[PDB]
Amino acid sequence: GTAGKVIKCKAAVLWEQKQPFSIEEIEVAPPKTKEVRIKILATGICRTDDHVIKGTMVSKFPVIVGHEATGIVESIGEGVTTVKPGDKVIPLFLPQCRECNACRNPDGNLCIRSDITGRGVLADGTTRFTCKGKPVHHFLNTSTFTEYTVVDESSVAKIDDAAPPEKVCLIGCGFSTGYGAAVKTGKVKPGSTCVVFGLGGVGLSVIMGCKSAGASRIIGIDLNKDKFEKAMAVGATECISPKDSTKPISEVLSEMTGNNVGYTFEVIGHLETMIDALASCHMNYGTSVVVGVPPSAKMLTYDPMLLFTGRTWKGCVFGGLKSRDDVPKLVTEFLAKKFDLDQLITHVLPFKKISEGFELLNSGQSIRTVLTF
Amino acid sequence: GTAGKVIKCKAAVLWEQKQPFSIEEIEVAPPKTKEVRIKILATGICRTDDHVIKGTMVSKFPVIVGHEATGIVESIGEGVTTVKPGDKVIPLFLPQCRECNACRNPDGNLCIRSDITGRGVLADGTTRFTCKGKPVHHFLNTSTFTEYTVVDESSVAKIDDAAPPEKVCLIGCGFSTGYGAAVKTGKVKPGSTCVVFGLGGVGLSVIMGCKSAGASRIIGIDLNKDKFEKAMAVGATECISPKDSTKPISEVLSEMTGNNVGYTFEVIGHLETMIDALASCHMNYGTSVVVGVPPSAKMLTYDPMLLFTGRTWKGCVFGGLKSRDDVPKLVTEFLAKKFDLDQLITHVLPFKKISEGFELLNSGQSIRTVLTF
Amino acid sequence: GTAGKVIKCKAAVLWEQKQPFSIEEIEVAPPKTKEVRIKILATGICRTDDHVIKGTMVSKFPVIVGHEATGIVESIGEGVTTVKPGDKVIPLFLPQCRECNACRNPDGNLCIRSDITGRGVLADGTTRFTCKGKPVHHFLNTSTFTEYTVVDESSVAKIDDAAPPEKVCLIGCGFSTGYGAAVKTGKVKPGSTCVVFGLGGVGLSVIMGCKSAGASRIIGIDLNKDKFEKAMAVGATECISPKDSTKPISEVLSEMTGNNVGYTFEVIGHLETMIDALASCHMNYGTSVVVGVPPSAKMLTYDPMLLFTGRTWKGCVFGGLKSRDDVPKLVTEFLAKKFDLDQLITHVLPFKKISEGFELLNSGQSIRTVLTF
Amino acid sequence: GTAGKVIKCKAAVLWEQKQPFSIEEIEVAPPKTKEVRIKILATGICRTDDHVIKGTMVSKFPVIVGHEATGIVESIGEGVTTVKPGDKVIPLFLPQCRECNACRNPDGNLCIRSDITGRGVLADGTTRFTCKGKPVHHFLNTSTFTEYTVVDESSVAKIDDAAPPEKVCLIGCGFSTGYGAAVKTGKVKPGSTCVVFGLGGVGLSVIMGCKSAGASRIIGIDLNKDKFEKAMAVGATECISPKDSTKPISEVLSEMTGNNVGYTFEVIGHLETMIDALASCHMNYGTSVVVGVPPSAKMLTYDPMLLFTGRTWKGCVFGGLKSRDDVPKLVTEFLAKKFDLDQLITHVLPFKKISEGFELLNSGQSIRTVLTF
Ligand SMILES: NC(=O)c1ccc[n+]([C@@H]2O[C@H](COP(=O)([O-])OP(=O)(O)OC[C@H]3O[C@@H](n4cnc5c(N)ncnc54)[C@H](O)[C@@H]3O)[C@@H](O)[C@H]2O)c1
Ligand SMILES: NC(=O)c1ccc[n+]([C@@H]2O[C@H](COP(=O)([O-])OP(=O)(O)OC[C@H]3O[C@@H](n4cnc5c(N)ncnc54)[C@H](O)[C@@H]3O)[C@@H](O)[C@H]2O)c1
Ligand SMILES: NC(=O)c1ccc[n+]([C@@H]2O[C@H](COP(=O)([O-])OP(=O)(O)OC[C@H]3O[C@@H](n4cnc5c(N)ncnc54)[C@H](O)[C@@H]3O)[C@@H](O)[C@H]2O)c1
Ligand SMILES: NC(=O)c1ccc[n+]([C@@H]2O[C@H](COP(=O)([O-])OP(=O)(O)OC[C@H]3O[C@@H](n4cnc5c(N)ncnc54)[C@H](O)[C@@H]3O)[C@@H](O)[C@H]2O)c1
Ligand SMILES: C[As](C)(=O)[O-]
Ligand SMILES: C[As](C)(=O)[O-]
Ligand SMILES: C[As](C)(=O)[O-]
Ligand SMILES: C[As](C)(=O)[O-]
Ligand SMILES: C[As](C)(=O)[O-]
Ligand SMILES: [Zn+2]
Ligand SMILES: [Zn+2]
Ligand SMILES: [Zn+2]
Ligand SMILES: [Zn+2]
Ligand SMILES: [Zn+2]
Ligand SMILES: [Zn+2]
Ligand SMILES: [Zn+2]
Ligand SMILES: [Zn+2]
Ligand SMILES: [Zn+2]
Ligand SMILES: [Zn+2]
Ligand SMILES: [Zn+2]
Ligand SMILES: [Zn+2]
Ligand SMILES: [Zn+2]
Ligand SMILES: [Zn+2]
Ligand SMILES: [Zn+2]
Ligand SMILES: [Zn+2]
Ligand SMILES: [Zn+2]
Ligand SMILES: [Zn+2]
Ligand SMILES: [Zn+2]
Repeated sequence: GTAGKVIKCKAAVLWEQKQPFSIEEIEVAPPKTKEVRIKILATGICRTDDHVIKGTMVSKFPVIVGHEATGIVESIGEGVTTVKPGDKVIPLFLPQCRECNACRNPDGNLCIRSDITGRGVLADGTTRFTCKGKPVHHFLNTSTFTEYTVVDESSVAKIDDAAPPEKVCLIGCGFSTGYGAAVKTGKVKPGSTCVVFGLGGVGLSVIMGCKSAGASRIIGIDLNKDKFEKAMAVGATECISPKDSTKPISEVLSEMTGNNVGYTFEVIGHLETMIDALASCHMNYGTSVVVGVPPSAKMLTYDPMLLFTGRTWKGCVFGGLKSRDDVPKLVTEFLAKKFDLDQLITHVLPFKKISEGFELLNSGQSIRTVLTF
Repeated sequence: GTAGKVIKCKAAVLWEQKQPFSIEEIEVAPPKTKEVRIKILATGICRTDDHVIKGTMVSKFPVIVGHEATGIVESIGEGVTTVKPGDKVIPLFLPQCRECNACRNPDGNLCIRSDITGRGVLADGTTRFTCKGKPVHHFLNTSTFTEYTVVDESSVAKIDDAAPPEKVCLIGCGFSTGYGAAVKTGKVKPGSTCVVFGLGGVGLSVIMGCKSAGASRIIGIDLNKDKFEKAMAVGATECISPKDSTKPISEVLSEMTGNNVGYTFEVIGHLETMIDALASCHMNYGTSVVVGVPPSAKMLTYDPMLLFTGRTWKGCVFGGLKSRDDVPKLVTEFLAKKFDLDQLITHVLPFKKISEGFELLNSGQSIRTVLTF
Repeated sequence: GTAGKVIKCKAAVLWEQKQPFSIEEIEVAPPKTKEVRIKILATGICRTDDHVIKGTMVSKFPVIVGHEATGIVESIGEGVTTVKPGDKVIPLFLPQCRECNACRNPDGNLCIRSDITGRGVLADGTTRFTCKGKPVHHFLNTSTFTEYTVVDESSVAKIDDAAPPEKVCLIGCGFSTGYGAAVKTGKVKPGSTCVVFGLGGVGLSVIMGCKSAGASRIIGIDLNKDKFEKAMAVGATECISPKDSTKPISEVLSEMTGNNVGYTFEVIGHLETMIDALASCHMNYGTSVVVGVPPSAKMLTYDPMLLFTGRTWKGCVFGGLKSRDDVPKLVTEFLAKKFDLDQLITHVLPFKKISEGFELLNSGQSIRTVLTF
Repeated sequence: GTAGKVIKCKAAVLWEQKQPFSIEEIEVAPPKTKEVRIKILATGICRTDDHVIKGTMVSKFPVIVGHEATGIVESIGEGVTTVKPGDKVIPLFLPQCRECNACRNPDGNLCIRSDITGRGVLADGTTRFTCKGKPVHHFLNTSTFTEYTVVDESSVAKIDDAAPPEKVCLIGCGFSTGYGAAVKTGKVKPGSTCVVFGLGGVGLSVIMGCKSAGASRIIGIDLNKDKFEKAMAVGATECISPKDSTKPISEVLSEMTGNNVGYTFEVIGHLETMIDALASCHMNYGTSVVVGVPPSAKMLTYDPMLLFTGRTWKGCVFGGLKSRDDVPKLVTEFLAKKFDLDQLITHVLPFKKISEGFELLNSGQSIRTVLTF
């Protein structure tokens, strides 16, 4: 059996910054106390993983990226009580220890164990991956571009057995982030007028969230007009582009709504568009939510008056969800046909084609690409 | 009688920026349509007024400042229905026309008639003051450093007749802003921890707000340790100065609280402290309210990452109050003994002694100085 | 695009009388010769619309009511020449073909195309709505509680582009009616004494008309004493309720004015108040204008002596205004700030909250609720 | 002389209703303060006088009716200043005290002193006639079927000495009623189309009034076709009878005029025809003037929708004339040859033949019958 043993399996390893993937043969250490070794069934390609490759996301090397996936528990560590071998699960980059301040607080979800600094190691401070002697790091409490991974129990979400791995894997990041961004972070209201910068997989998910929140007008923004057809079909009552006019996108949006934009979402990852989305919500009651991760070590410079007048500016992590709580529920909600993830998955390919996946994403020819094992 | 006629009286004029007050004899034209001419009984000296003098706040010159006051209606203009002569009123710098989007919005308050650009005129675009054959500008729909002033009806609140004008005048800016900032803009929850950057008149008011909201810890921060005694008398659990330690204030606060700073309030007017306040609240579930008025034409550069983690950053105008509905309620609550304003008034001087009032404000030797007529 | 195509949208339908609204998916056929398809931006809730529900206003079922609205022309049918796609417009329940007698007569305004018999169809006799494969009838040449509607060109007024939809929609009925009822129909002369029975949306507008005309005393009447505050503000000099005294309201009015009630307006819709309003004007030189709609199939029995003595009794449709001529002019006058429409609008809600709009009217809590799309 | 002495003379008296006159010897008391005793030269027989006999008009018994006449002032009471003995006058059944609201109001004419209640007394509340000991009552402030009568100075119009008393007496009721009904109450416009219900003495005068107003069409209506030739002679353009067709008269008239009946006058006295007259004027811009006196204590039931659509419905007392100002002018205009009264007088008989006059009226063999002394 594999339990207790070291599992030799393949994994898409990254040896250094700005280098292509390399599918090595690696060895996954068995789960120590309160850890869980998971066999990955399908993992999607989130734009964040690409950040590490680009170097806009802090990370130690070598590292096995990937964090959006579904899998089965191959073996539980000592002291594990939330899952047993055979259970279907979803690895949580955003954990839920249920013990820290942010966890004990209904309005907080950024668990203390959240890898926000590029630690690239588990709770005890070590790695569980080896490749050619040298140890390979973790990515955001997960690492899913591997046949097997080992995560802390606090980052394991037991989900329903009948859940399609290649679909619900979007609940591990992309979908839950955009949806929760509207529903739980900005808390969009019925009849509201929202704006969505960036029509990628998370962008399209925010639109879905707003629409499910009763927003009557949802304007989608993107440079890539090819994304519009998807946007309009997701819930966008309209879609425009910064380049369609020479006047500030803020002014345009104002004029379009007669100065009544109650919500704006930045779902790209640019600082320039963070100022844009802020400037675009109403100067006194408008709320601007930042979903896109800003590039590492970049300082923002804007006009504070835009905030003084009353605007609310907040950031978002995993759509404001409390991972271990909300994730299994969101899976149940999918099974009950409540939301369609299929609209998001533009490509389903075998793990080996990972390089193609990062070619597609980077060309705008795809929303979500699910790598299957 | 004086109704219908031009009134000749004394007003503290500011002929140009970076110049002292000049108490001239000016002419106050009678109230046109839906305008109200008020006899000023008591007016407080607010830091925002000093900004006009210092030159860090936009204004046309000459101009009559003052915007925190209690008065009596001398005469109403044609069409006025909410007040009649002899009525006790508080002129409002933040109007409430009850008809615009912000006014109609239950989460708004920055009425479209607000003089947010330093126009220095009333709704019809004209001034009611003249001195030496020259038209003197109005200040934020009010101008109270004058025996009489004329405001629009949307900028007048009828208050209880029994209200001590030399106390409830703070309800026209200082107290309402601070107290509102905590109870309304911030929505401080009971049992939480708050940090107030700035212990002047507004700062101390925010403490009263947090205290009214049930917060278990309210930490005051000021470089002037002479402010601490007062801060403690009005509810602060403890006070400290940034100069007390070399490590970042945000680190000190986090440590002092076990990483649990629920809310912070910038009640000073420095971009640097705005960022310190932002950073000092819990990265994921913390809220930071910008009460202080940023100096004219200065951009703010801060680390975006501070936001992304989930922090909520929001502006604050007049405590988030809908002026015409809330000011009378605060007066009613003052008369209901729900809070004391005496703790905020450290000096009560004749109007002619305004320059001494400004000296004490600047020298840190006074919270609120109230000028009487 | 949508031109020449069947639009699919949502509309609040009434399947039978004495039933709640049921927002359904409906199809709206493209405009035929001389018709115009309009996208609705905002629409008011008029008491007449509620009559259909109550069964006291004739209509064929199912039907889409709503008539007080502002919109933008989605497209124009063959032969149209007064509006073009993009034009902002107010749909007119009161046509103005300009050919018929009432149209050619400077004192007339009820065009032959006016729907006074519950025809619920367009000029060619057919419908443009379908729901579940079945025709749905129009209402008063308009039908605005739908995202899209088609009207005959005779029933559209091209208004100024800067006109705020959620405000100028009141010019499609409520305001123009009660305003003109005083200025145009009753031709209230300066110095007179007017009396308004009913202080709702239309009743308040009547008062503005009387005030505008020059009446010296405008007396408002309403069983709902909560409506007094606004009547007073709008122009009333005093208000009273039928209940305040046991003596017939006419006696009360005679005694208050010393038998000098020049004009009376019935802005309710009860036969009893129609008579009450009649008996209330001076028996020999008094004029009584009926603005309220009398319930269908109800005969009015009165004392002919009230009339014989010299009293003038006259009906009033849309305040006696000629639709396509006067609507564009009232919009322009609004933009010139001649009359205040926002005083009438107490609630702005999103279209989906229609039931709430009616319940508010029916509970006596609103004047006008504007539903926005 | 007779001045100051009780005058014994004859008069036609009704001892009770539904009883023919009885020429008796009566005593006419001298004129008290501000009264005038008049010698009746000529008096006309108006249908209203017959209402008293039939019982459909309210009056006390016994009584001396008649109210249409010309006479000469025998003696004036104390304080009289408008007329002197020998002066030719016309007694006014409709007074003009010049001090009540109606009298002072330019649009009023029903003076406060009018006997609208059936009192049959003078201003001071007493009678002046006596017969067989018992006092007989006055009628409509006049009483003219007597050789002598006493009216109040307010009910006395001094006319031109050169006026044919047997012709100008029509200016005491009939002519003035119908003529003014068109020109003053109805304000008939040039080129309009009028319809006159009732081709009797008052109707023919309305027709003369419509003809002077410049009407284009004047359609007369009567059950008695023998009345047509005269109607055509005074100005009618055509005449018809309700029985000429089975379809409602309103439809007939509409078809005849192409739905353009601007004015309708009811000069008969039936509630049914008052309604028929209403429904016969254009539903929106039509005006219906009620001239015929409705039978006492009879309620009128109609369809309020006839009024609602815009019809103006109004009463008429003495064709809208302010008796003391207008009667003298009508006489002067008569002597200016403006109109011809001869056409209205079909018979001139001596006072003793009163019964014949009433026989001819009730049989349709006479228009106006004048009784001479
Ligand atoms: N906060 C989190 O919890 C969280 C979770 C998931 C993803 N993310 C972050 O969200 C962002 C996007 O997520 P994604 O997976 O949907 O990426 P994505 O690439 O699919 O979306 C990028 C979209 O933005 C559009 N875009 C790029 N530049 C633009 C510009 N200048 N103006 C308008 N549109 C522009 C692109 O055309 C594309 O449609 C990334 O920063 C990712 O790291 C954050
Ligand atoms: N939002 C608004 O509606 C509104 C309303 C009223 C006042 N204000 C603004 O609020 C701010 C305060 O008003 P105030 O009347 O209470 O002024 P104040 O002069 O009484 O208070 C300033 C306080 O901050 C302290 N301070 C100054 N620099 C500091 C620093 N670097 N670190 C810590 N403490 C420092 C001062 O010692 C003083 O105690 C000003 O910006 C004023 O313009 C805004
Ligand atoms: N003539 C038309 O062209 C035209 C146009 C618009 C509306 N209307 C009709 O006008 C009438 C009122 O319109 P609205 O929109 O202003 O409705 P509304 O409901 O807002 O106003 C009705 C008002 O009358 C008051 N009222 C009701 N019963 C009363 C009574 N028994 N005695 C005294 N006051 C009483 C109500 O409390 C309310 O204040 C309705 O009949 C409507 O159908 C007619
Ligand atoms: N308003 C006043 O100031 C005033 C003044 C004078 C007369 N009146 C009233 O005017 C009315 C007419 O007076 P008149 O003196 O001319 O009397 P009248 O008898 O001469 O005229 C009555 C006419 O109506 C016709 N008529 C009756 N029933 C008919 C019907 N159903 N349809 C059509 N025609 C019919 C008769 O044939 C006759 O031609 C009476 O009611 C009288 O009391 C009122
Ligand atoms: C079937 As049915 C009552 O709508 O005619
Ligand atoms: C007129 As039906 C659709 O109710 O039968
Ligand atoms: C035609 As039916 C009375 O069923 O609505
Ligand atoms: C004759 As017509 C068209 O005005 O009814
Ligand atoms: C006598 As004629 C006016 O009908 O021609
Ligand atoms: Zn991701
Ligand atoms: Zn935790
Ligand atoms: Zn980009
Ligand atoms: Zn201030
Ligand atoms: Zn406002
Ligand atoms: Zn100036
Ligand atoms: Zn400072
Ligand atoms: Zn001191
Ligand atoms: Zn039916
Ligand atoms: Zn209406
Ligand atoms: Zn039908
Ligand atoms: Zn027409
Ligand atoms: Zn009612
Ligand atoms: Zn207004
Ligand atoms: Zn008569
Ligand atoms: Zn009089
Ligand atoms: Zn008697
Ligand atoms: Zn008859
Ligand atoms: Zn005979």
